[PDB]
Amino acid sequence: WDVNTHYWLFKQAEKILAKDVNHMRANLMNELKKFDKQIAQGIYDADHKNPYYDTSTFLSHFYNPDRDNTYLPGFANAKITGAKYFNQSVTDYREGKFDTAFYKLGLAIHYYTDISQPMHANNFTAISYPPGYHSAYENYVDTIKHNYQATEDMVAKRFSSDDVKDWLYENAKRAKADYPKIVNAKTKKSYLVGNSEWKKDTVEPTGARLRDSQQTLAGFLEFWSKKTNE
Amino acid sequence: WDVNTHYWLFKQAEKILAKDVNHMRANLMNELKKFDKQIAQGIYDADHDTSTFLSHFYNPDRDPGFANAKITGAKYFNQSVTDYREGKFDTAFYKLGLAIHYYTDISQPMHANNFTAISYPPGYHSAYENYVDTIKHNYQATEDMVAKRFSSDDVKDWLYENAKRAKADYPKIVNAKTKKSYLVGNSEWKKDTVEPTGARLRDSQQTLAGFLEFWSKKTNE
Ligand SMILES: [Fe+3]
Ligand SMILES: [Fe+3]
Ligand SMILES: [Fe+3]
Ligand SMILES: [Fe+3]
Ligand SMILES: [Zn+2]
Repeated sequence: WDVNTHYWLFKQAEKILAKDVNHMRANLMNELKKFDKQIAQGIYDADHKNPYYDTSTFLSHFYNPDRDNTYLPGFANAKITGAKYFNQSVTDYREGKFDTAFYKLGLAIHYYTDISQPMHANNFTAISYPPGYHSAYENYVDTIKHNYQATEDMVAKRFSSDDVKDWLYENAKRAKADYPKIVNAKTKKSYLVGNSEWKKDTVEPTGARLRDSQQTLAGFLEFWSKKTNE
Repeated sequence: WDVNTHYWLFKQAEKILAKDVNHMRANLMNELKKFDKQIAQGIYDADHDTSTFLSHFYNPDRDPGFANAKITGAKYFNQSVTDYREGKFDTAFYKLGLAIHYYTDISQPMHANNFTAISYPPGYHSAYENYVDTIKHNYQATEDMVAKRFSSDDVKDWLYENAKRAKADYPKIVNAKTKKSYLVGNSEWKKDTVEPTGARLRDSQQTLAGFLEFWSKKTNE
């Protein structure tokens, strides 16, 4: 996903938690508010710094759940990297290192939301054909995400596992399922010809993907809270 | 708002002032620390006839020989400033505590709209304030907060503006849904009011920090 889609997803997920408050969510919400700056910096650092250091860090933003099986040394994908920061943040929190914990939570949020973008779940990079469509699409999403803010009917979506690796896998699987709505013969030809049909063709599937990502991120934050409270 | 929401608001406002402290604010922070007990007792004493009861309410949209919270809050604030300037610091900070009590009271929407313990449904007022007491700790001061100021040299206008902000939130606290919830005896009103309560508490902390900074400027001018 000055693009701010990742932080925006975090804010929408916070709204989903707040609108249906319960005991544990109230404690989590107070923490997320108090440590917003630390979380925001983690999101930003993964967003605007990490992808551009080399190809190892660039690859860390992608995870194809139907391919990226074995870990080749020095080539961590988004599932491995996201799980690393998530698990370290839980450990730091439980040791009382809150500032670091919430920063690393921000890092984990970036990787988890990155693979909710279908291109990131199917090895479609900025140099995949047609070159430039990846960045054009993400810039476009930034301009229209405000039409798909959290709504009253939404819920936190959870996955059935105590292991965050599986949350990352399942979030990417859902995104990959939407890849044909974003990258297809029609949108690729539209982007090459230079008309805006790809924008009209992808806006509603983008809105559904963003609204799903908000909900799975709300569940992910609740899961983070559960792990810290174990 | 042993319910301690009023003192809690003062402690949150103190945190807001402390995090953005500079040399011009530094003396006030030490004063608040040195006179915490006097301020706390001023807040506590205001909490406990008809003159004293009416004095905790101020509907800013309405016009008795009896003082409302704007008049009583301004009385103690202005006296506190005078006492400070005459060197009567123990008394100055005690009356500051009284003034803090009246100012934070009308940051509570019911107090800004004549909704008392006997207003219908009777008992909802105290049920709400007791509930707020139990959940305020989820809305403590955060680093994004600031002291909020109003454009006036007259504390009466600060009291008016604080009450107007509270009154705008009254429909979020007292409405057909919450009143029916409280009457039927389920807890739905708690779920419906928690987020507006959190927003009200966060605004009140910030306007109180501005109020303390404003008081300090008056004492040092
Ligand atoms: Fe991204
Ligand atoms: Fe991308
Ligand atoms: Fe009160
Ligand atoms: Fe009251
Ligand atoms: Zn009172």
